[PDB]
Amino acid sequence: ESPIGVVVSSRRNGPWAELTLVLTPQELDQGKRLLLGELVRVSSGGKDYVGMVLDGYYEPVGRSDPTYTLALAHINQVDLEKEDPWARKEVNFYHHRIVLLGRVVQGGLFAPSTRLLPPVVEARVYRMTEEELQRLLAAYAFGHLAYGLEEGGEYPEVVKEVDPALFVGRRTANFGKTGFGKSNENKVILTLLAHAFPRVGMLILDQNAEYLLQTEATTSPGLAQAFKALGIRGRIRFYTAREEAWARRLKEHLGTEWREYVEVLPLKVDFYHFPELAVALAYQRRRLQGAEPPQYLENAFYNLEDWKHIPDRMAYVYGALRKAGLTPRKGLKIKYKNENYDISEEKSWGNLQEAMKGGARELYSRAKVFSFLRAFHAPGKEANFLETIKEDLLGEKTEGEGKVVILDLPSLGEAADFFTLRLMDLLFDRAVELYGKRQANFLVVLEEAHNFLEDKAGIFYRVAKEGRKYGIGMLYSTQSPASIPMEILSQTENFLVKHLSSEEDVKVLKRAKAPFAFVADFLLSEPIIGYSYVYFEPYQPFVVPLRVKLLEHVLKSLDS
Amino acid sequence: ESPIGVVVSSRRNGPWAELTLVLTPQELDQGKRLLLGELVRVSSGGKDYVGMVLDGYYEPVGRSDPTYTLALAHINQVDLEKEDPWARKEVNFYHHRIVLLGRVVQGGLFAPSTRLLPPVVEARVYRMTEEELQRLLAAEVRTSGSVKAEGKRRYAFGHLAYGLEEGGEYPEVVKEVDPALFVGRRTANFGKTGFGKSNENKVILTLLAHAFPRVGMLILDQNAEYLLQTEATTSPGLAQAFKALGIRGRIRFYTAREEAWARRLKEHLGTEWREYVEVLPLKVDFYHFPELAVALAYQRRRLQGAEPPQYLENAFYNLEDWKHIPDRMAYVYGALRKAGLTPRKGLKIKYKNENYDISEEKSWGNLQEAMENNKGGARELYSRAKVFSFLRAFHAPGKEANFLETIKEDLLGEKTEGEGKVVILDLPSLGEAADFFTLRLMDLLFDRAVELYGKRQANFLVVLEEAHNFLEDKAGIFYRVAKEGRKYGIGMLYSTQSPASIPMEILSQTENFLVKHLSSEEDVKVLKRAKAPFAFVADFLLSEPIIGYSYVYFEPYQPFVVPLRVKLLEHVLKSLDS
DNA sequence: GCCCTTTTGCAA
DNA sequence: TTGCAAAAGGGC
Ligand SMILES: Nc1ncnc2c1ncn2[C@@H]1O[C@H](COP(=O)(O)OP(=O)(O)NP(=O)(O)O)[C@@H](O)[C@H]1O
Repeated sequence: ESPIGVVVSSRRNGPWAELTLVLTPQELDQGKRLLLGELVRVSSGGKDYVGMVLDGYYEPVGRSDPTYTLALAHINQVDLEKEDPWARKEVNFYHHRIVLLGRVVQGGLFAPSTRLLPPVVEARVYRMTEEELQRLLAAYAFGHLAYGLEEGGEYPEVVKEVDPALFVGRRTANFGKTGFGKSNENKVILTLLAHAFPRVGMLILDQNAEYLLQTEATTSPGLAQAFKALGIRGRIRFYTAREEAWARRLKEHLGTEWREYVEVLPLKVDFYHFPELAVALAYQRRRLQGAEPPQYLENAFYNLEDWKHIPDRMAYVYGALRKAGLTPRKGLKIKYKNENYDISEEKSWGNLQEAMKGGARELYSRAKVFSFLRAFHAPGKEANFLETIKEDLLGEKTEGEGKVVILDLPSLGEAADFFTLRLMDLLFDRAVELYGKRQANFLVVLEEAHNFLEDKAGIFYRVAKEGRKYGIGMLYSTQSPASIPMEILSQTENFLVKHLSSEEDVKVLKRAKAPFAFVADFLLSEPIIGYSYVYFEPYQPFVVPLRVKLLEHVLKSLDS
Repeated sequence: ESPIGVVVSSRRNGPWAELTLVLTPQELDQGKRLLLGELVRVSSGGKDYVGMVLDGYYEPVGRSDPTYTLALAHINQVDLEKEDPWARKEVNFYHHRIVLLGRVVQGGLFAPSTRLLPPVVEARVYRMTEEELQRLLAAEVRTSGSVKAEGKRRYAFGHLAYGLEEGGEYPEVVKEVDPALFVGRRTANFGKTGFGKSNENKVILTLLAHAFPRVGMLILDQNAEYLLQTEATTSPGLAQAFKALGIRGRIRFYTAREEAWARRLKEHLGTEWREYVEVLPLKVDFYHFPELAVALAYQRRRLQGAEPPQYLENAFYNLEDWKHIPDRMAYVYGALRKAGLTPRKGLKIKYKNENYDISEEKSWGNLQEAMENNKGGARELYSRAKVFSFLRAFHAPGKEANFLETIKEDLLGEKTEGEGKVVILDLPSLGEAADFFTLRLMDLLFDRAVELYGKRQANFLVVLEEAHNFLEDKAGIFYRVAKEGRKYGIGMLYSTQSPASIPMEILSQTENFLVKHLSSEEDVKVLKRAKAPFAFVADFLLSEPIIGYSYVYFEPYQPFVVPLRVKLLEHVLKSLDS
């Protein structure tokens, strides 16, 4: 209820205003202290500012020689707190430096910095109450305010809550050394969003096989286990090429009713049912590559729909698929001229090949251009998982349904990169096509993003630049700010930063966002696991230190 | 009418003169404060100078220990406002640093900086009044001993402001701009996304349209925000502004979603929207324009390297002569049909002396039979028809428009010369071909503009978004336009959001600058290097993310950079409506 | 990483 | 017989 110290000086140091505070022997003897990085209230001219404690140093006050006095007391062996109160009362001062960050105005908005420097005689500094801190953070907890690991510097009641307005339609970056909590942070945010706001969809690109089932003691549990614990049914769609191994695994950990929580789907299709899909994939593979699809590929890409009415034209497409190595289902009848062959049988295949046009004959001749499709082909599938995912995420059925689509990238081997690029392109094109009718309203979860946001001409770069218009959020983790382009870093809205050991990383971070210049020293020298610095635009344009929650504790606590 | 404080020191710090001001306890207790960046009047030796407040700090005055005094007062709960006047009067001081920018002489001439250093005993500092600020914002550099121009009409662009501080806004002090500044010159609109770029771009375009009705515009609308109000805000677009001002028959909107855009135009402008905007398609019918198809197929190979094939190179140069020979043109039409383009229903091709209808399969088969059962390069073109398949994306039957030629006529036509048209291009609807078509259109517009040098000036303004994407390439048409377009009367207004990515050659020769909040350090550093006057606002621009707050600088005769809160289009329309 | 150089088929 | 495409290795 009273000022902590006395303000004795103030100035403008660069783009910020700073002031000097002095703590007296009485206040120090009452146990009053100020922690570095602590948030305080500054009253000046009838206006309230938020301030941060930056520095602290000892300096003599008045006419005194603290060194001589203390050395003499030590030499003569006098207990300074019991024999010489007046000697103890002339050296027990302490100095602090406080920077003004801005002030809260009108409807919770933040006015940054200031043009008015406060005179010393009329400036006061106050300890901030939990109600004030709660208002500061607010205008399903994910973390709570903390200062380092000091006792008394923890505020379990001051929390930052998850809210779809914070994440959907906006870009979030998750940085930190390996082993410090990026994946746990992501999973806690996603579980809270799924539990509290069930109309938000997620597209998780799982490259390490950890976001569905995770039983080893090296990470937090998976989303399937979290959803089973919280009683969330029928919201996970898992795509994989190991649909039998994963089905076996799910039954040991989710029990006999695992199908109520997870739906396993294959990443394989029958290309004798989707020749247009085969041709489109072969055509797009080269655009995603350097450049210049061939003329015989553009011709097919544009005219295969026309060809479908001509059995002679379609016979050459099926022959190209069969010659590239794709296995047909037993009893597949191909009609040529005035005869029907069974390509599944070697004798009929040879007969038709010997017995065998708008550009389809060139496609048949250059059949080895389809061999890569054999990484996706499986006879008897007839699914088109690309379209299946498209209506999972952007289907008109939703208008708010909630769909967590998890892609098991490793199972695809060396086709995963091409598959990811193609799927992202399709989803973004559909989202653009639906503009003005419905919003996408889903979040792309992207780990090790430095492999996706490198080239400016990439679909992921384009999504990061233009997803806010169409309602697509992005949440990307990289372990190192220096791995991300500065153009993306500067345009990112939300930041969640754990410990970074390198000076270059913190320099890049503060070069991207100025307010991050006040925590670089803490980041460099405090390796604490699960301790985050969070920054949100435009309502919390300043860094706040949060202690993040374990997913196990969150699950055990949300049952109440 | 009294000095704010007392001047205690003066010197020169580099290319500028500076002085030190002290605010005493009596002034500080009356509420007198100086804001950072505020402009003040400095009187010295009978001359008046303009100064700006740069810094502020606390320093002891005389013999006194403020720390000990204030600590002793604090430990006794002494209120240094009603209890210890003597203790308060010994510590209540404050220091400020003020730079001398120049002075106003004669009839508004601005003399920059000064060779005289004011002595400290007779120098006085005064808070500037609104009338003085109004007269100061109108001063500019002039030759010498000459009379002021007495130029054309001027319009309010924004009003003076000093951040977000209370008492820092001066709604009666407005910066008036002559729209001719934007005609034939380069304008840079830097800033973060969502901070006012679109509003000020629309204000500039509306002022140009109202003041100079003979100047045309070519807007490459990437975000689709210049025609109507987007479904995220309610700021009127160019079409609604032109309806409000009663400007008729000037907007030509090219798009591939004519039905949706016509529905929106109806719902927003009423039932007479056709009197204000004309909607045209972006798709061509290549049976009406086989020369366009041949040119596209020929130039696609060239722009990617390697010599084009002989048959394509021959067709490019001889298709106009082939038009008089139906037997030779039938092969071109057959090549298009084989490539797969869809003909308009009822199309007829005359081969030999027989008339066929390629829109029907039986007739098409008959024509194919007759064609094979050396007419220049036409037969070689027909044999290799698969070179035209890529046109299926750009083709639509029954158009007979050729937007590429229509836009060139609109912008550089003799009949349409005068009362310049406002062409707006809906780039998103083009999909992947947007950049290709934009570059082609700009090239074929620059060529015609250079050709017409002597008979008629180009006289149109190019509106480009995310300009760092196109201005990076020094071999590009947009870089060439930025460098050379002034000679042919072609202006450029570009917004980037990342000035560091724009070459210093372009930055140094830009005339108009409007800068909003910039998050990155490199962007601000490049700005300071490019223009010296932007050195006094670098700290503000980096740490003050304020929406609608801009720093403006118009070359070459503006003294210093002016911070403004810019007027909204809604209010500008009312102002022009009175 | 990118820009020549070759064998091979399809045509007319 | 030669021009044109298309895939692939080699030189820079
Ligand atoms: N908030 C937390 N509180 C306590 N321990 C935590 C917290 N977050 C993470 N941990 C511990 O850190 C371990 C690894 O967490 P993890 O989420 O995998 O970090 P990470 O950033 O993803 N490492 P990596 O993905 O390899 O770069 C967990 O198994 C926990 O023991």
